[PDB]
Order: sequence, then structure tokens, then C-alpha cells
Amino acid sequence: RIRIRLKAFDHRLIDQATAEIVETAKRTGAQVRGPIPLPTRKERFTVLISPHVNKDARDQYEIRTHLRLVDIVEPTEKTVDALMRLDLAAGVDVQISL
Amino acid sequence: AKQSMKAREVKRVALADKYFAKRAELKAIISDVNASDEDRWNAVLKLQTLPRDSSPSRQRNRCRQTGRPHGFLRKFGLSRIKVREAAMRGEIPGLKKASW
Amino acid sequence: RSLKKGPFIDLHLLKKVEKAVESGDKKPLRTWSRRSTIFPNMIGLTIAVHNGRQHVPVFVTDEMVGHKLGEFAPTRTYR
Amino acid sequence: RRRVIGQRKILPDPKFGSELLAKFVNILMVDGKKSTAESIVYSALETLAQRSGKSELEAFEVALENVRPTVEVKSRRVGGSTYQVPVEVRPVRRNALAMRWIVEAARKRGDKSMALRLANELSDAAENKGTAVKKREDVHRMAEANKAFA
Amino acid sequence: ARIAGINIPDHKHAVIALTSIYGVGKTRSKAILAAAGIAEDVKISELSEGQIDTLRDEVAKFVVEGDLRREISMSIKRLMDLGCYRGLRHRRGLPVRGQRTKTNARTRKGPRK
RNA sequence: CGGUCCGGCCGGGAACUCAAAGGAGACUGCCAGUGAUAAACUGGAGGAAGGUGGGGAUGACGUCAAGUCAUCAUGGCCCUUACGACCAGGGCUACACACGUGCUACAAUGGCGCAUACAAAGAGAAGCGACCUCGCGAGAGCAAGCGGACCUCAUAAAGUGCGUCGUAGUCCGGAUUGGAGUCUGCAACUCGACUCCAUGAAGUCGGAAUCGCUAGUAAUCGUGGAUCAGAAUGCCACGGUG
Repeated sequence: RIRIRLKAFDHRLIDQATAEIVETAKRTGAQVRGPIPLPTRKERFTVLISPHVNKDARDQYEIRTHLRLVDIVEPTEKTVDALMRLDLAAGVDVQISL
Repeated sequence: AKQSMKAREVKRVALADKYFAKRAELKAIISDVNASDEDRWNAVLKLQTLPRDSSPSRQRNRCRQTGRPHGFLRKFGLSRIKVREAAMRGEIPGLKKASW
Repeated sequence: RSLKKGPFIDLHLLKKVEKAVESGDKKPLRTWSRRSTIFPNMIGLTIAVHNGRQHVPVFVTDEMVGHKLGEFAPTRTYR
Repeated sequence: RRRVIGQRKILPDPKFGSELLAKFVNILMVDGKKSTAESIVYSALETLAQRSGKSELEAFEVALENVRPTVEVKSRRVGGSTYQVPVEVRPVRRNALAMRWIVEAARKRGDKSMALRLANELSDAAENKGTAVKKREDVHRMAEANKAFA
Repeated sequence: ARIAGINIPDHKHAVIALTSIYGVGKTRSKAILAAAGIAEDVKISELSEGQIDTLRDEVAKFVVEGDLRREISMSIKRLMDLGCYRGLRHRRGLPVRGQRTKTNARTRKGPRK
């Protein structure tokens, strides 16, 4: 009866990790929906370009935080069991909740 | 910056999770609200704040690589003295040159 | 400042309550406490308070009931 | 440089249908608070309504008709020397010159409300009766009389 | 008629020459004006003999001027006798506002001609 | 357009917005003119847009062999019973005087009190905190909603409008000085913030002389975050008026 989450920073890894979860969730459930989105976020920051003084010279860094609710059609006991051992590479973050 | 600065957090940061971030929310066990102008708790609470160095205060992250306190930025994961050399090596995930 | 009826003493003074109004026949008691407060009754206790190099002879009235020990122990001299 | 304006366009006053009354609030306003200048325009015209012999719809234009010069004197460098020369006052400035002098006068004044400080200058701006007030125009009277070298 | 003001300007609202001066404050000194029949919005002239008896009734409730300055001055002169940090800083011309005499002590120093 | 947790909630749609991607379109293409008649320019039509469409990213050779072994290493030197580091107390915000820059005002194209119209971008469960109560008040004490896209932080403020006021160092201001407290914390005395009854000064262009850019630019008012046990007016960002 559970619900799922996927969170990342890479614009392609978010889909490659989706394509791991919705397949692990389909291997024990025949009815399909495909992935649902939201929420996406962005963030930018500045730093001094050199380690000693040089405080007028700076460089621009940014990130884009990607998240999917994904949705699972049958969250059945046999299907959540496959998600207790979810691997799925490093570089993303997930949840299982009720 | 000194080699002594690298382990200075070890006891401080541990008591931050243990007591220094909930002891005021749980204070009703070392307090009274029924007796007017009467103390039976101050000397046992001052005994709890008797130890030093480990405080709710005094707490600094530092650059664990050098001991340098200044120029720390949590959004970068690393203090700015080492950021360009680490980020151009590709060591910090996912920092890159892309500019504005 | 800030506190009604003034604060309670430090624990390192709570262990020294036998020398609160009398120092004895000995030299005035050398005190590095400057952040701690005076006893609400303390006259006849002879003390010498630290200034960062030496200890200075301080003067206290029977009417002084709450002051930090540094607040009446000077540190500077002009030029 | 060369590849520059000219004059950028401005939208005429929505109530009067005039581009002079649009430039007027743009130079009158301060700190970009044009909403207060929209309460000073026409509110400063209270004592001019019956007094205007061109009727109310020209009671401000009359103060701009008072002065419409063709040249102004400027002092310009030719080398180790600096001389007075006449420069042309074009149709685009010919109608906006006195408008710029009246707002300076009102801003330099300090009695009553701004809608009354503005009315003090506007009352004499086509009469010119005050003492040492036509010194204002010596920069064009010295230009219609320029001799220079040829 | 006046009750607490001493300055020359006439026909103003019943607060400027009634409150916030020498010791009378503004917190209880204005509530009494309605009992005297005096309004606190817009300039007024209803304070005369008769109305003022409702204000001359307030006795032993407050202190003003030199006796209020005596209260603070003695409350500092008791400390100027002692080796206290603010004792010498009120026996000598020194700041107590936590100042930097390298940059700004201008109120305590003066001109700056 | 039916049904109705009265709700885009379900049926209906995939379009607009809002957030995201990939293309196509602008090429001197087109006319006449100019140009050692050539490169390319000068106007007009047509177009959302015209001439690298517009805007960004990018530092050739050379510049003082710059500032720094105070982030680092790393060759050498000096100290090593210390110039090393662990506590504790004073100091790095001494001052009869100089330099270096901002912000808020000196007001009425302005303030104040009471209404009134409209946000962008961020923050947050040992949290963001809606309320009510005690009280003079900070706040304490309990606590709705919410797991952070149908909640909280949050009446955006300036502006608009009404009431009110002057050339008075002012209705104002409340800078300063004690006394009370409120918070966080061995600890705020000294160097912290918030509050209240009281008191009370400065500012009405401002030295010789000089500073800076071409439009959403200058000018000007609010909102957010970082640091953080506990404070900014500085640091990084957001939108309104223009």
C-alpha cells in the first residue's frame, strides 16, 4: 500500500533512475501508468576564484535539483519487497512511505 | 593553520546531538511551576552547565584539511581555499565550469 | 542588569561560603573571578582581584549586593 | 559616438492628449514617484484657469511660448584657447527649453506645497515682471549677437 | 491656559504642550484630558480656568525637572564614589555607549567646529 | 458541459498559463543607390525581429619577473629545558587626531494615524508557527495547518486616498543616561538583541575641490536567504515605481 520518491541533480540520471524504479515496480505488476513528475528546483552560488585575497575575482556555480513522485500502480507486498533491496546506483536519493 | 584544529570538534559535535538541541524542549523534568518564589533546581542545572569546551556555543565546522575556520561554504561542501583545485580535478560531485 | 532580585552565586563560590565575610589574619584573598558576582553580604572579607598581570586591592560597601567582580576591579592607567 | 539617439518616444497624457504634458511630469517627478507628479500637474493650474487668455487648455503652453530661441552660447575649446560659439536650438528643444527652467525654479523654492511652489513661477513665466529674472535668457540673447571671428 | 507647557506657540492640539516633557510623560498625562472635556485631535482652545481644576487635582503622583534629575544624578553619584566601570566614566569625561574613540565619540567629545 | 468532499473534485481536455525540451524563421533574402563600383555600406518594403538579430561564454604575444612559504606544499635558516600547545585573566572596538566609504534624515513632489490595490524569489519537525492568555511589553505557556505545489514564515512596502501640519532643531526625532525587565547562553559587567514607564541632544546642503553612465539604465521602497546557542545597516539574491 506504500508510495515512492526519487530525487537527483543530473538531468539524465533522473530518467535512468526512473527507468530502474518503474521497471522494478512492473516486474510484479502488469497494469501501467508511466512516471509522474514534480517538484523541480534550482539554486546558484558564488565563490572567490583564488585561495588568497583576490576578492574582486569570482566564479559562478549552480545546481538543478530534480524530483519525481513517479507513482506505483500496484504497490503490492511482493513489489515493495523488490524495493527494500533497491540498487540503483549511487548519485540519487529515494523514500518508501505509507 | 595548525594541526591541532583538525580534531577540535569531536566531543563538541557529539553532545550537540545528545543534549544541546533538545534539553530546553524537555526542561519540564528539572523545573517547577507550582511553588511561588522557591528554588530547588538552579544548583543542579548549573551543575549540568559546569563542564566546558563542549557547549551549545563554541561550535565551528572548520576546513578539516587545513584547520582554517574562515571561508567555509556548506553549499560547496569544502572551504574556498581548496575549492578550485578540487573542482577542476573533478573531486566534488557535481561542481563544474559552466559560468553564468 | 536583566535579572529580578539578582543572580545566584557560582558553584565555585557555593563551596567558599566560610570565607564570605572574613578572610582571617592572612593576606587578602587572591581572586581571578571577574565574571562571577559578589555575595549579597561581604564586608570584612579582604580580597585582591586580578587585572591581567597583577592583583589589585578592591574596595566594597555594605550596600553592594550584586556586581560582577571585574566591574569594580580596574585594568587601565592613562598613558 | 555616432550611432545613438536622437529622441526616444514618450506616450502623451491620457487625460489631455498632449506630449508636452507627458514630458513635463517626467522632468517634474522625483525618485520616479510619477503618481505624486500626476497630483501636482493641473493642481498647480488652479490659479491660472480664469487668468489664461488662451483659455485653460493653453494656460501652461503660454509659459513655453514666452521663450522659443534658435541659438544658445556655449564655451568651446579650439586648442590652447577657449571661445564662445553659437550652437543651434532645434525644433525638438525649441518647445522644451522653458519647461526645464520652470521646474528648476520650483525645486529651488521652499514655501507652501509643491503645487504652490510651481504656481509661483508659472504666474510670472509669461509676464517676466520680477527683478533679475531675465538673466535666465542671457544665454540666448548673447547668441543672437555672437560675432566670434566670421 | 497652560498646565505643563512653557514655550510661546499658540492654538495647537492638546498633546504637544501637554505630554512628553520634563517628567509628565505621555501614558497617563493624556487620559485626563477627556475628564477636563478637552479633545486630543485638531487644535483646541477649551483649556481654561475650570477645565484645569480637573488637572490641578493630580498631586503626589509624579515628579518633574530638577527633582527628577536629582533622582538619576544621585543614582550615579553613589557609583562615582566607587571603583566601578561606570563610576569613573561618570566622574571623568568618558563614554559608556561602548564607543570607538578612534572613529566616533562625537556627542561625548563635541566640536568639530 | 453532466455529476457534485460543493473543490479542476470525478467525467471532459493536453491546448493557454506555469515549468521543461526539440525544431523552423533572418539569408543582404529583395529593389534602387554608393563603393579604385569590390569587400561592404545607405534607405524602403515585408516581418515578432535586419543587418555579427539581440545577449552570454570566452584573456593570443607582451605588461610589475606584481601579492602570497598567513590555505598550501617545498629548499634553507633560527628556537627546541622553547619563539612549541593546554588552561585562565587582560587585550586585537586605548586616544587631547587623521584617513576610507555607505545608510537614514535634515521634510510637505514629506512624514504621521486610519483605511485600501497588486508580488517575485527563498526559508521550515529537537521546525515554519496560525491563535489566545498574563502584562506596560519583549516574551512565556499551550497550540491550528503542513511535510514541506490546495500550510506556516505573510495585511509586501512605497504608491492611491482621507484626517493633520510648517519654514519653528518641527506633530516630529528619541541620538544619549539611569531603573526595570524579555531571550539565548558557564557568561551578556565588559563588547549582544528585543521591550517599557521616564528624561533628552544633533540634523534646516554640507572645506579647498571634485565623482559617475546612455534605459528597465540612473533614481527610489519593500521581500527573502546566508553566518547562527544567541544580533547587522555589511555579503548574495527578489519584485514594485521609474
